[PDB]
Amino acid sequence: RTMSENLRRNLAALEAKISEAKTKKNMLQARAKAAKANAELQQTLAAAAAAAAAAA
Amino acid sequence: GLFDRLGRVVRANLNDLVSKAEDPEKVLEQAVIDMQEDLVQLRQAVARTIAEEKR
Amino acid sequence: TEQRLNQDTQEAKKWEDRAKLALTNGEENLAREALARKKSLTDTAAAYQTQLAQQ
Amino acid sequence: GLFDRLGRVVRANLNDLVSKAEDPEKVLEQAVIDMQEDLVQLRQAVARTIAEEKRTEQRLNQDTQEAKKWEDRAKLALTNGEENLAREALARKKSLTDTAAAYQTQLAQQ
Amino acid sequence: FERMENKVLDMEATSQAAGELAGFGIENQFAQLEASSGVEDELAALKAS
Repeated sequence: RTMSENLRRNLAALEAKISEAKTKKNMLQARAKAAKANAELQQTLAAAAAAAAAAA
Repeated sequence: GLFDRLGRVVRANLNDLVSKAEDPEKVLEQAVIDMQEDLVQLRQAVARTIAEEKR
Repeated sequence: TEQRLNQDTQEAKKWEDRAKLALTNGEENLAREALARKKSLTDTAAAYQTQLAQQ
Repeated sequence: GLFDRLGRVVRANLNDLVSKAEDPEKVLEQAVIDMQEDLVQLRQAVARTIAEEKRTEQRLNQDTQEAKKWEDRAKLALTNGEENLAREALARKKSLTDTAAAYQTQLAQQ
Repeated sequence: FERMENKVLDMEATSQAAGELAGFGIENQFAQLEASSGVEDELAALKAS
C-alpha cells in the first residue's frame, strides 16, 4: 500500500511530462512552419521587385 | 577486440545514414506516439500491483 | 504638361495638409510618410517645369 | 606522351573552328549574362556564411544560458548544504564557459 | 527532443538569414538618417506652434 501510493504518483508524474512534451511539440512545429513561410515570402518578393523594375 | 570496434564502425556508418534519411519532425511525433504506448504499458502493470495488493 | 504640373502641385498641397493633420494628432510617423509623397510630387513637378520650358 | 599532344591538336583544330563560327559580340554579351549568374551563385553562398555565423552565435547563447542554469543549481546546492553537488554543477558550468570562449573565437573569425 | 532542438536551430539560423539579407542595405541606409532627422525637425516646429 505504501508502494502503490508511490506508483500512483509516478504514473501521474509520467503522464504530466508526456502531456507537457505534446503541448511543446505543437508550438515548435508551428514556429517551423511560420519560419519557412517568412523566409520564402520575404526573399521571393524582394528579389522579384528589384529584378523586374530594373530590367524594364 | 580491434575487429569488434572496426565492425561496429562499418555497421554504425550504414545505421547513421538510415537515421539521416527520416525527417526528425516526423520521428519526433513517432517518438511521442511510442511514448504514449509506453504509458499504456505502465498503467497495466501498475493496475496489476493494485490487484496483487488486494489479493 | 502644364495640366500635369497643376495636378501634381495640388496633390503635393493635399499631402502637406495630411502631414499637418498627422502632426496635430501626434502621429509624426504618418507626417514623414506624407512628406515622402510630397517630395516625389515636387521633384516630378520640377521635371515637368523643365519639359514645359523646352516646349 | 606524343600521341596525347597530337590527339589534342586534332581535337583543338575542330574546337577552334567552332569558336570561329559564333560572333564575338554575341558571345561577349552571353559572357556578361553568364557572369551575372556567376554573381547570383556567389550571393547565395555568401548569404549562407551569414546564416552559419548566426548559428555559431545561437550555440554561444545556448551554452551561456545553460551555464547560468547550472550556476543557479550550484546556488541551490549551497543553500541546501550539499557542497558536493555544488562542485558537480560548477564542473558543468566550466565546460560550458570554456566551449563558449571557443565559439566566441569562431564567431570572431566568421 | 534532441532532433527537435536541431530543428529549433533552423529558426535561429532563419532569423540570422533575415539579418544578413538586411545588411545589404547599409550603403543605402544614409537616406534613412536624413529622412528621420527631417521629420523630427518639422515635428518640433509643429509642437512649438
